[PDB]
Amino acid sequence: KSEKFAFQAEVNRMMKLIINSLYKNKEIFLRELISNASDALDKIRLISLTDENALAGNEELTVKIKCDKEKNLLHVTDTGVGMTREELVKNLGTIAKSGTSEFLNKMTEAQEDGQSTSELIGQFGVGFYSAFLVADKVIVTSKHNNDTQHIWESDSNEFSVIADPRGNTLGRGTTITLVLKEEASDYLELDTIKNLVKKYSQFINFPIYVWSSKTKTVWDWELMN
Ligand SMILES: C[C@@H]1C[C@H]2O[C@@H]2CCCCC(=O)CC2C(Cl)C(=O)CC(=O)C2C(=O)O1
Repeated sequence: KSEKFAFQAEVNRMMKLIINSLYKNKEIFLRELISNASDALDKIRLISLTDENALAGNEELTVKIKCDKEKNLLHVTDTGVGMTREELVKNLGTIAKSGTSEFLNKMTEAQEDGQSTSELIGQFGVGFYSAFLVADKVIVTSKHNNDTQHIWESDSNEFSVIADPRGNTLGRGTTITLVLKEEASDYLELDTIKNLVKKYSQFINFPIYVWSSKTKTVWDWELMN
């Protein structure tokens, strides 16, 4: 069932521009993933204004982050609109929106003339690729109301998508799972993550939680705002 895809040339070029723009500020990948989560939540929220049963799959509007130090994984899960199988392929593997092309041109000129680029990344919502600054593999699990749950996975050299054999476990939404590089093990530390989530979530309009422990050890979702 697993279908293999090559990234579109432009996406390969875009990944490299992003990586180089944020190379000395890797922590920004988290800000971009939170921003993506927020936007996805805003979208399902707007859809609920016109579709009564829009939230049926998962009545919560949240962003939940968990570290799995013992598995070397960082998970960022939102209960936003999600993506159908076709949207996974299109959004992650091609220059989907008319605007991505715009970002690509603007990014190239800005990078050429020394103008700041981190803002452009956030403006066009193409920050996902910055996850490759800290991860050897990025996995995206998503569930949209119009489709079944699928998994997209990539080490940046190609990507594949398969129907999730685990069924509908998200309800609705998306999980970004990062298999962290050795040099990035710091992001597996709850304290580093909380501090970062807190620094990048005060502006978000949705509640953001991190699976944290107290220690007898108490494990639960801690609100960062
Ligand atoms: C297509 C929808 C909704 C859309 O408004 C957002 C903004 C940016 C999206 C960028 C993407 O490429 C897909 C998603 C990524 Cl990468 C995430 O980290 C979280 C997420 O929830 C995504 C999504 O489901 O996005």
